Amino acid sequence: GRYYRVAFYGQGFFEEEEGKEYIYKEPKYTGLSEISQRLLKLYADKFGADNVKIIQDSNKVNPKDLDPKYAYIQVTYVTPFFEEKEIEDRKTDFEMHHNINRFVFETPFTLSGKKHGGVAEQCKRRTVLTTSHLFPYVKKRIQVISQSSTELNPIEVAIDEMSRKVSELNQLCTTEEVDMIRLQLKLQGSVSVKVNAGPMAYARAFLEETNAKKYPDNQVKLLKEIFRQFADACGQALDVNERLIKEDQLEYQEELRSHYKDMLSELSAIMNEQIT
Amino acid sequence: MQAIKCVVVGDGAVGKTCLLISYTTNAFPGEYIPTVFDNYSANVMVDGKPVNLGLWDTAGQEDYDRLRPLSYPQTDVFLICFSLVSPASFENVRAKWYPEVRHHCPNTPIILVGTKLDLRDDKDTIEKLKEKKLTPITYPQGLAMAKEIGAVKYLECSALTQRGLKTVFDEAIRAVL
Repeated sequence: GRYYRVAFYGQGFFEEEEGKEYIYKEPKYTGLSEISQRLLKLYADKFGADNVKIIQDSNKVNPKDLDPKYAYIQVTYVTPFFEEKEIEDRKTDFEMHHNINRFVFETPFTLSGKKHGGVAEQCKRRTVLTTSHLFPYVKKRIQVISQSSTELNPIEVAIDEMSRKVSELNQLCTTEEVDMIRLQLKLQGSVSVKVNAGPMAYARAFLEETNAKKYPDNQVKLLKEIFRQFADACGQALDVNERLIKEDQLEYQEELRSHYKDMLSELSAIMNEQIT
Repeated sequence: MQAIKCVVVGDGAVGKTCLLISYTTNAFPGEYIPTVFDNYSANVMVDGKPVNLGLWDTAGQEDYDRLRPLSYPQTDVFLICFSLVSPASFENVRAKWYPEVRHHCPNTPIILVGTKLDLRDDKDTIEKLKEKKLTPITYPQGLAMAKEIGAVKYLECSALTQRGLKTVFDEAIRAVL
């Protein structure tokens, strides 16, 4: 199923549910608008439609921010959380869908107080919620009874996002029957970024020697090694795409290669190494 | 699982990336986790069929006009987006985006998407448009444009309220399936 955190705040409105937080288990493929609208209509029928509001902020609510004229419902998508010790003991998919009581979501923040920033400022919080009972369960929701959180600073965000991209690209290249459209989406989204900042934004912010030093040497060294792996993964993905394409995508492929070569040229200049 | 390529075009600053991130991460737009990478994907269930929807996020500005059509081969469906509170982006549906898509892809279904639905009634937004003697795009006007360009659907959505968001991508898939 699809799991959501739902938390109720409404001193003049809620009774048993006041100040409580639950994980709701929804049918597979349930989207955020579907559960949010159902919850909104359900409690609007109890309290009045002008009197119920959704809290979209995923940070822990401070009730001092809330207007006592309204009942509030905080809704946030979560996914089942497993530590690396759990992810190995659980062979089948029936085992990562069975006996689960921990759920994770991520919140963006920066240390200035702004919620978002560029790659040198953007931090991320990972919050794990633990329910009082295990799913699967007789009820559709289970109360959250504890939370834990960790936070990633900007270079840790870069290390996390770049490491995950390397694994994702390598996975696509080793799949027995590569889905060309899925490969191209991720490949083009790595070597030919035009809308978002591009992976070289991390290299400029954290690896360039003309920036003032800010992070431990060992973390800079780790990010450098991940970028070496990213360069390699992009090249391998480009070679797989070369075999898959038909004539209609020759010009597209050659443009991806040109962008890839330009990216390696810039990375080489930043790292003072001849990269591929 | 059937893989579907959907290419999203339209002027910059109509909210395209925000919508794509919000839909594919199942999160409200204010809570998005910035990514440095482009394009998005989702596993979707439409009329009992599971599909992987690949969403190409294209740069709309003129500097990218020359290379943007290289993303069009193998496309199954186009979303042409404009902001309901940007008359300029609406006019470019007719002056730029519809002609560009059809020059390259004569037979691919087009869905016309009006974004920022929540701002059409926003008092603040309404007043600032009045400063330049402008007014939001109404639903009849959007529908009239969809008729003009031969779009198979006309849909309005809001990333902020999530209204109409699920329907955009369900209908993108139904235009292919």
